[PDB]
Amino acid sequence: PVVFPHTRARAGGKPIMMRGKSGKWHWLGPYWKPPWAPSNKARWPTGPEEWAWSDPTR
Amino acid sequence: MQRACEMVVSLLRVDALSQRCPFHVLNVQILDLLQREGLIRGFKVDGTKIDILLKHYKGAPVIRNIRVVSKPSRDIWLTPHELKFRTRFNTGLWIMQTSCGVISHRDCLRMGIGGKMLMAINNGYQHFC
Amino acid sequence: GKGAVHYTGTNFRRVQRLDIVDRMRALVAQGLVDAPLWLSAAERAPPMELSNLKLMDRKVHN
Amino acid sequence: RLHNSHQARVLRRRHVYRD
Amino acid sequence: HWHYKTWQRNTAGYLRTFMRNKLPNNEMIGYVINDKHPKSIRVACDRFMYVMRYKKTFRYTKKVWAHDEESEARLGDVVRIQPLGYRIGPWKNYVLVRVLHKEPRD
Amino acid sequence: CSDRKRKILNGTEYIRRKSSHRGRIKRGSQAPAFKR
Amino acid sequence: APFPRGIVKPRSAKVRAILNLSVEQRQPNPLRAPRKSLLDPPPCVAPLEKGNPKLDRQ
Amino acid sequence: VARLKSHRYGGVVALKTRAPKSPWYIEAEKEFLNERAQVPDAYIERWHGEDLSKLSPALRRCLHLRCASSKELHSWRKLQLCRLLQRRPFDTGSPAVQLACLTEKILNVRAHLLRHFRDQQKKKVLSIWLSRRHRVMKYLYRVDFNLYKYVCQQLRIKCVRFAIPDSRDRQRAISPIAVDGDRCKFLIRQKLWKARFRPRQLKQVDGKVVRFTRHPMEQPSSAWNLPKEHRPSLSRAWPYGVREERLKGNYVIQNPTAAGLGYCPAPLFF
Amino acid sequence: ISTCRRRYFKMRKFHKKKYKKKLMRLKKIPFVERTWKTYRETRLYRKQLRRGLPKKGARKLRLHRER
Amino acid sequence: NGRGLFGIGIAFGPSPKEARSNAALAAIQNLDHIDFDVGRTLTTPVHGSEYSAHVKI
RNA sequence: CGGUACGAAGUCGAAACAAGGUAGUUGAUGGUGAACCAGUGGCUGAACAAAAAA
RNA sequence: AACUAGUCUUAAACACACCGCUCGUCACGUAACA
RNA sequence: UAAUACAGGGUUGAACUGUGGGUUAGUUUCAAUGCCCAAGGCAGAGCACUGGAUUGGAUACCCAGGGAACUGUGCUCCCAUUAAUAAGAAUCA
RNA sequence: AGUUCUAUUGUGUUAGCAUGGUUUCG
RNA sequence: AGAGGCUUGAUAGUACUACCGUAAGUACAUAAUAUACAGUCCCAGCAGUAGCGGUUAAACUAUAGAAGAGUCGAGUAUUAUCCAUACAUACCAGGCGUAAAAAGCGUUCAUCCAAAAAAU
RNA sequence: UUUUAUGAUCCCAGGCUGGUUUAAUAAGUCAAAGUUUAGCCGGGAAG
RNA sequence: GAAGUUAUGGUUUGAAAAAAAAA
Repeated sequence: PVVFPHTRARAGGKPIMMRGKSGKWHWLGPYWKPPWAPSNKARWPTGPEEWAWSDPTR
Repeated sequence: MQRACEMVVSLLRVDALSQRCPFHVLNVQILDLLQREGLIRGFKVDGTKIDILLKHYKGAPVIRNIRVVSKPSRDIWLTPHELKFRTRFNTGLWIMQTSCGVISHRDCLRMGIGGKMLMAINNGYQHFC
Repeated sequence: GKGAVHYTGTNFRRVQRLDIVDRMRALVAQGLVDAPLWLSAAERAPPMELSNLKLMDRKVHN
Repeated sequence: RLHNSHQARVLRRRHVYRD
Repeated sequence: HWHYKTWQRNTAGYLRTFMRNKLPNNEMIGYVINDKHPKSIRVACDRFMYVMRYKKTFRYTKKVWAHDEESEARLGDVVRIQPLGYRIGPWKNYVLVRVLHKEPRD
Repeated sequence: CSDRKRKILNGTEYIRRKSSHRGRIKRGSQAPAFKR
Repeated sequence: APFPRGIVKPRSAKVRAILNLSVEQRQPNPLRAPRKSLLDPPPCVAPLEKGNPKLDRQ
Repeated sequence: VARLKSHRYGGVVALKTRAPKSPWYIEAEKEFLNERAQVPDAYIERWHGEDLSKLSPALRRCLHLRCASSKELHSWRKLQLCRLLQRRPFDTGSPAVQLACLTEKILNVRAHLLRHFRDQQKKKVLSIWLSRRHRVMKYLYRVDFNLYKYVCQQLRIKCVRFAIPDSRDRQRAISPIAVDGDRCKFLIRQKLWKARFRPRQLKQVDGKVVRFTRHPMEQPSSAWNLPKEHRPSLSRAWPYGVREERLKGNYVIQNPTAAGLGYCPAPLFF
Repeated sequence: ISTCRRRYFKMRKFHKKKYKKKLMRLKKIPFVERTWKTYRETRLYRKQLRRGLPKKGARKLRLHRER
Repeated sequence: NGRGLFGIGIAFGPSPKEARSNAALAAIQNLDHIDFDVGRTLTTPVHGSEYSAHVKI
């Protein structure tokens, strides 16, 4: 199969932090990954350290 | 049409052996015309992408300029005696789409058929729209 | 307006590389320089096209 | 294909699905 | 109304838009936008004009009332209509010629 | 926006235009507010 | 880390240099502009010393 | 010159204020919240008899939906709708199942907003999901008309038709809000309120004059955008007579969510 | 825009606001009491001597002609 | 040289004459080869741009 | 009427440009012969000063 | 710890170069709009 | 920004699905402070104002006190209005 | 891209709590 | 001068239809004049944006200022009109970081375009 | 029930069309729109 | 005789009728 990729347009927009002295997120949070971002493997070349937890479930 | 206007960018690369462009049957036909005119060394079809192996001469590339005529938001058509005037005194390649296929402006002029002007390759500074 | 915003356009320069043989042939033909003694040897052993061979270097994942 | 109006889009459809 | 000059009428853009507009017997194609009234339909038809200044064609809609002897053209069906030369009643001015695409019913 | 923002900056609009934002000197809006 | 309640977006080069880690010029994008080379012509600037032009071959 | 000496306006200007909800509105909201809160007699996720037999009755009760959270109840309801409208056992992406799940999610978010009326981001999420459901309905209408009708019937939502492009007149336009209006009668319509249509001022019991920015919503009729029986006639309204379908009241209305002349669609959240 | 240019608009806006505040106190509304043509009016018609009709044709006027 | 070698030089000097001499020296150093055809005709029209400057051939 | 543009430079101060000698300016305000001042929230089209590691 | 001459860095709306540039009320005539 | 309750979004995988989208007014959910309205009302701090200084002089900068404003599903979007210089496709390993 | 589930939540609204500047009481 | 009108401070290539360096008003008569001079002095005045005039002006006024100089010519100049020369009305053929310009962030209708272009 | 942001409802101003040559590798139709003998049209009444 | 035929300027100030009800 030969199928083109889907658009990188997403609803809602981009994270906005409310102006003023509240510190509240008008939309989304600080961990949001934009669609136009490199791979996780590209961004984290080292990978998990030797002292990280293999299973992340709490 | 959008894919061809995109492939213009991939064709206008410099200091590159080969460059990739989006795939489309219209792109394949235009590439066939370009190779028959000896403007590219070759090309390869790989799924969603086409890899164009470009041709150079004395450092500079063979393709020195691309002028887009027919955009997806505006068609451009010409009668034979308008195509003759518009391509007057020019060694460039004006790609034409007709009922007989994607051909050169010289084939279109000899056939005397009405065509849609897509691109102009190495046409210097010669355009009207 | 702007300056170097014309990608795939006037940002790059598509000019030919003229080596010693080409430049000297042009100078001699136009008569701006008297034919040097080495020119015959250079012509009979033309320099290679280094840019084409340069374009053959490919990046490899480690 | 330039003018994809309602009528043009209705007339330009070879099949229900574009697989 | 718009008048094209003699030289303008020879250009490929003008000729092609004229060819698109014209049909035998001045027939037109459209889709039904009203089927409440008996033996009548309101049809929206695509019509194109070529603007010389910008060398491109834009599309507009022509909405007319036609006569449908039977009851076979529902809302959202693509139909071909032909002019009459006279106005039947206060509205109808065309006559249904054929149904091209039928929106599913029931 | 050039001449329009110039009028805003020099304050002609501040005087002559109603504002649902109100203020004690600006003209107010007595009708329900909507984006225009 | 501290919580400033938002970020700043200065436009001038001076304030950007003050408020950013570095404003070092990066390599030109190969898709936008050509690479800098030793053969590029130098800027056409008259040589001056303390405001006086040093233009004399002898 | 002869003129009457004029002076700055001396009088009382109405105070802009929110339109109070009518008793029918409040009762409908309470009915919707109660129905959402109702917990059926079933377990969570996909536990069944053999799975639950091994545990003790106390732990089985812990598993039961009565102890379950709102998310688990919502997932159970979506699973039931999927099992109703699915192509095959694990079909969750077919447009019918997508329509069912989007409707359920919209209802859940509407209940959550009625509770946490100060949660602003969920109103934006609700608008996004309304648009997505509208697109899914538009796709399914063309793809499979009979199944589209069946899904709308089963979900008790308005069966909007996309035979011809929608209109730019809000009195005629489709209303994704008005969809699923059977559940919520307050999400049906609303009177025009801009410029000449703004509500007029009223003197309250306290003795102050207040002007509502919106018209207090009246309970819509049960005959809203429904087929009607027509008597034979030949007039300006019917310059060629009346079809037998109009006479019998069997005709079809493609936009059952049309607000109608003098009415806007209901607000996203009130 | 820059701070230096902003000061001009600052001053003019402030003067407008101040002069309106000055009149805010009052309550009695003050009372305030053309053969020549404007340039836009003059630009509508052409004065060149055509065949007779002063302003009775498209060739006489400067309106957008459909052609 | 009027045959395919041409260049332009920009240079500074204490006086206009010395500035011109330095500019001529710079042009001589900057000479390059123009790709002409022995037939003495252009194959296409040519355009050159630099900000608001336009050259048409 | 209030405001506005041109010529003139007269009286009163010194508000901005340097940390302009109290950073500037902005939204809506309060106060003041004048430029302006004060609070509040924005921006930078602002400065000063500015960490080693237990 | 201070000053002059430098020399270096930063800022600048200064470049006749801080004895710079520069804001406004009031006063003063010619006008348009209102 | 601890736990808990109710809702998103993001990331990863499996399944489903099968051009089902990109942009968006005769559209409307949200949105600093101030102002209007309502609430409360003296933890702090704090316009106007008062009086203790400096200044030819200050209606300020400094000090003391201070009933305006500081928490709202209301009225509501003026702005140096919020993650930037609008959104999407293409060119790169 | 979308729907369902899956692991994770310095996101938004939430009854209450631990801690703390400040003021307060002796 | 067989004749007048305008210019007589710098600045504009004075276009362009056949010819496209393939020739003589070529030589003699036959060599030049004006950033020479005079009147006025931030006045009178001129001028097209820039600008000139400060008591020795190629910039104002004066051409017996000389049979003066440049152009057109029975005409020539000023004003006016414009699709007012590429003040590209920017499709050909302009812009929106900093110089005018991205809507406060968003959800959508209609239109527009994409993906089976041209043809069907 | 019929129109309507593809501008409905509803003011003021204007009849439309053609004209051969036409310099520049700007033309094989003068090239988005500039005309000049002309073309088409422009109620009724002795009641 | 028929069928198709982009509106422009004056800055513009979006819904207009019919029907229903009313007395």
